[PDB]
Amino acid sequence: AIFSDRYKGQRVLGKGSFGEVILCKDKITGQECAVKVISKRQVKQKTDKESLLREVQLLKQLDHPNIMKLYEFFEDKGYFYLVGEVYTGGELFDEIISRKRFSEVDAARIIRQVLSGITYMHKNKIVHRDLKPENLLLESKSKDANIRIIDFGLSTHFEAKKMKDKIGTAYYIAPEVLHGTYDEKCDVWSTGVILYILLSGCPPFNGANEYDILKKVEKGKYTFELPQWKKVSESAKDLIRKMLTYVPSMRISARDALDHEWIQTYTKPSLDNAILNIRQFQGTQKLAQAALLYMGSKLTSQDETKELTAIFHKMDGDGQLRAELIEGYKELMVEHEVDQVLDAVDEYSEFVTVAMDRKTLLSRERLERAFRMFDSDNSGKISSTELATIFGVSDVDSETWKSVLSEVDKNNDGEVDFDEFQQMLLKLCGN
Ligand SMILES: Nc1nc(-c2ccc(F)c(Cl)c2)c(-c2ccc3ncccc3n2)s1
Repeated sequence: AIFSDRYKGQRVLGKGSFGEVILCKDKITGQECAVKVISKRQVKQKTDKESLLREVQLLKQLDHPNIMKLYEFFEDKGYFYLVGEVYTGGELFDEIISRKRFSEVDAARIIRQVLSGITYMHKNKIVHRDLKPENLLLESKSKDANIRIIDFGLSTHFEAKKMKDKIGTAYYIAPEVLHGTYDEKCDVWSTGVILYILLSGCPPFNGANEYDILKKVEKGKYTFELPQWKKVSESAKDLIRKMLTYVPSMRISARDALDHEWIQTYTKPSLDNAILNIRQFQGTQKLAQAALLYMGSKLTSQDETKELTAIFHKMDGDGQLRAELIEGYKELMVEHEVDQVLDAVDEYSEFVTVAMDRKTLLSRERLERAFRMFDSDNSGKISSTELATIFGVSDVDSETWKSVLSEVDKNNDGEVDFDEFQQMLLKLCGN
């Protein structure tokens, strides 16, 4: 069975763990599907091919309202295709940051759905291991919408260190996953971390960079000693303690977390400080991601323009080429789709300059949206202290970004506007 013989790509949906996610359409029935394309050369398999096929077959037969539905699985010489259901409500935290009010009832309603999904998958001997906010999608971008857990079962078969992929993962990993011996209790720990963030807006294990967060997770010590925890019930704190128990055999099960008094009481007072902190948290994570994407896209577009100029030169020394511009794009890469991308751009040098400038403007606009969102007081600038947090999350060395900051503007007074921030990212990816 061949994937392209059944589905056609419509548009990109986002970046997933182990691969890119494309919105596809069945060529006969018109059914829309989310397809994750895992490149075999950039991921690698940690199990035998027979074990993967067995897990996929089991996953296709499972059904729970809080677990993503997997429909199909294809494989060719260079890729794996995971075909499943489209959830259009966005990421859970992106919905929570838009709310004006959030309470323990809102938090418990969320955590009951995650724990229901997890309890079901653990009965079927499936472990997630990489449970995190990004893997919690909503069916609708609204309150009380159903939460679907994505990627439950892939970690056991695919190998995860590309920085843009690792960002936002160290907060949630169970300490025993770091040391190598782990079972289904690691999913309770990650849910405990998510619950701690929902009620305080701050991760229980934090640090200036990836390794500093992992050190805190490995020691496993945390506290409820922040002013915002004074406005939270002891029952919520008691559940978090059972969920963040260090020794996995002593940690509460997902089933026993659903039967905890906190879940049963609060799923039958606004946490204003928690909403303020979670916005700052999401903004920081999203600006670090956007910054790494921008740098990655600048190297990709620099490499592609060098490869594209060689293909278009060899095909000519007149210096001019409609039909040959189409053939050259397909050499680097639907004939109707390719024709339309070149018609939008409309001498091959001027065409290459217009097609590149169009990609550069769109790359600048995605980064700018994330910068604007991070700048919640609309000051137009981000401080040196905020740059340290952003570059810490994105794993850019301190002496390196401070040197680059000095080279962009010698008279920065510990702040950068958007244009200066963008200039610094260009210097950090060899431009
Ligand atoms: N890390 C991620 N993996 C996936 C994914 C997609 C297809 C699959 F078969 C599997 Cl196993 C996972 C994501 C996904 C899913 C639905 C979506 N629906 C609308 C928008 C984005 C979506 N992204 S995010």
